[PDB]
Amino acid sequence: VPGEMRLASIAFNHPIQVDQLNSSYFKLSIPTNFSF
Amino acid sequence: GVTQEYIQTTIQKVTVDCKQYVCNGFQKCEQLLREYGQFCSKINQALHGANLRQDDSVRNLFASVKSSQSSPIIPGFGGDFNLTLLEPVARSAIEDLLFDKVTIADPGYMQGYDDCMQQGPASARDLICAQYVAGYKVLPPLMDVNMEAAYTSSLLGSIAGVGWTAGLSSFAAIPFAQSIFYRLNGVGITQQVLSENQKLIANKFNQALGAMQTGFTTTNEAFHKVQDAVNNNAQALS
Amino acid sequence: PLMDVNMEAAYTSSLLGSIAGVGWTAGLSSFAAIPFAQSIFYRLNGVGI
Amino acid sequence: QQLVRSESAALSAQLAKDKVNECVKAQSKRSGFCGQGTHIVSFVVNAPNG
Amino acid sequence: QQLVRSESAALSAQLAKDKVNECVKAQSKRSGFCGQGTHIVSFVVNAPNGLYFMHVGYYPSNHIEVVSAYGLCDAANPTNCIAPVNGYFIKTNNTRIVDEWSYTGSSFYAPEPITSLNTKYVAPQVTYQNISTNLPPPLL
Amino acid sequence: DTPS
Amino acid sequence: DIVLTQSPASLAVSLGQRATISCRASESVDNYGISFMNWFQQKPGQPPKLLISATSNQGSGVPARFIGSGSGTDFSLNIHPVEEDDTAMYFCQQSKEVPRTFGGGTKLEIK
Amino acid sequence: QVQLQQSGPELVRPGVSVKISCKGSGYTFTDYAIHWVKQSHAKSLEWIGVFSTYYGNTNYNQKFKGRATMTVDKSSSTAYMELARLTSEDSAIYYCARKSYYVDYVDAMDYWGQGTSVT
Repeated sequence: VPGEMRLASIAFNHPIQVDQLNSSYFKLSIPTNFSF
Repeated sequence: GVTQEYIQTTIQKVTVDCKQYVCNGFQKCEQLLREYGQFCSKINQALHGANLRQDDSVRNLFASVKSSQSSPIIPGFGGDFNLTLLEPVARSAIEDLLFDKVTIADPGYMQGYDDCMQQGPASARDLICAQYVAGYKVLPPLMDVNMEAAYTSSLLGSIAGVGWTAGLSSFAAIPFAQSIFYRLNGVGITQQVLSENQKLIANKFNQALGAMQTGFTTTNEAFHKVQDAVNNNAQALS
Repeated sequence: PLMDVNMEAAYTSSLLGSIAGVGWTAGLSSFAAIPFAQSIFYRLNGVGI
Repeated sequence: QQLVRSESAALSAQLAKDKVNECVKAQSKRSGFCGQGTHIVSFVVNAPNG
Repeated sequence: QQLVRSESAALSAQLAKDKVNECVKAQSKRSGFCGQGTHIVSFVVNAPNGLYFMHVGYYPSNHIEVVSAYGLCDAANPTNCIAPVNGYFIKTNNTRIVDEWSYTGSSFYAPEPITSLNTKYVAPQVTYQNISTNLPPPLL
Repeated sequence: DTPS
Repeated sequence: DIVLTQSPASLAVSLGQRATISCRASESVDNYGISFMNWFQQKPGQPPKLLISATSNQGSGVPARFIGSGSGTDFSLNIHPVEEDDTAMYFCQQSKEVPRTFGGGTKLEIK
Repeated sequence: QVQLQQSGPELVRPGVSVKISCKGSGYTFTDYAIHWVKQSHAKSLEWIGVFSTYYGNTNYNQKFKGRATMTVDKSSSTAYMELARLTSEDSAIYYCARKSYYVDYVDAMDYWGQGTSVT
């Protein structure tokens, strides 16, 4: 049978980071796959 | 210029010991309340379900708050715009002024038993210590204030911006000022004028921003409502 | 209950049959009568694909 | 009393949720919503219970 | 108790009919509403005491970062300025396409040659790229 | 604890 | 396009000896740090072969011994183990702008 | 398995247009642009031009815009270049090549034709 329960931190799912560029051009995040 | 609003999203979660509220362990109520035990169970279940409902709304809200992606946020963000909203890396100075302007009783949970007990000032008058007389229990907020701060910064990272069609997949990742110009062209102001007046725009914006430090007054109806939401919880407990 | 479940089912089938027109500058006045998958491709161009 | 308040809060939270996904996440042309000065970017911060 | 429930049910019914005329009747761009993946066609079925809805949507994945430009202005003649329609101008990473810049849809990564169908004439700006040679949409 |  | 030059016009080395080639440019080639610098190899009786790319000192058809280096107008190639089958002409190339010109090149030789 | 098959060398007299071919093999031909380079000496080479094999789009070295042109027979998986108005100064070893991206946003010639020459 099962043992003791496990204490846990609640996870924070962090967003994908995108660098904030300066000048006349910029990084653009775009998906390469998808699902319904 | 600016406007502001406050929308309450939750009720504080509480439960009540249904024996101690009526009788504090006396032997007559140990028999006399047995025939009334089913009323207590109905009371506890209803309150318990209400507490579950409050936590469901929290989880549902945060599911829409989160973004698939965001910019990292650094000092000097916003360019010439001041952006004093930025956290003191934290919550924010604006949020902290709100919490300090509110007249709410000193926070619960720790030290618990020892903040009711003589290990503290004689001047405490918190209803929270009175919860250990009456058998009242206040449940902790679900979200965790640190995670809350992370969610609001995540929202700030999606700024710049809303333009460039639907925006529901791709993330533009551009400077704040540039997104402002797209919003200004979205209302029919020609860009030629906007390019001429760029410093003016930043200055007038910052004046409107600066007015938020006078916004912590009772003539701000939203501010007043925050205090009244706090008052209503205190009134119910008292 | 106020309404016959069969009549209710007829209303839900009419909702399935209300697809196409899906728009086309309102579509309140018209019924395009095109394949379901064809209307989907119109929707997919509507989201930037 | 608490059950009534809980329901009103849930509805109030739903309105805020809609504004976060509209008034904050995008510029809107609807008017009415948001501040009364056309609509340009809006922001949201934490508040007690809201 | 029944009076209270009846009122809440009436309001709940109002919410449903509004979704029937938005989430079900047509595609919507407002977000929030409907499924959390943009919006594509949705359906509704009969349920006890109510309606049961389902929604379908696009769930993007495997995001990559690419170089992109705010617009292009044909620097050999600065009055010609263009910007993409419902999409972006990105630096070309595809071997099939000789063009220095490529056009993509905003919902998915998919480069394409630059043509007049994917762009519109715009006012000039200093951040638009300075192309001094070949720019086909229109070539002149 | 983990599933059966 | 940006002019590329290279020196010494030829270098002869002992087997297994380290060697380098300078490749100055008339104008900086960096565009958002992309650089666009490729080096090619050629021997008599054969087509040029790709060696390296500005961020690829392994791959692009070669062993890790071919080290491209530098930024701006300052480019070079460093090969620590030059060997008999490295006796070839070497050419810096610019992918940044049309015509997509490339340098006249230099030749390594084994003494 | 990628290969390029250039047409054989010829001592063509001046004023004659010159067609050169370079069939591709071992890869899908239409997904990669074709490039040509001119070698007048082992130390003197210049790019000639590029042609897409799917969209037919092209660019040329500025000196050759009034000269050589390119076409593609997609059904034969082959690329062609034809020089206009040959002169003795145009004798060269000519090389076809295929576009690649070993590094993102960096063009590279990857595979090369065995070389052909005209004089």
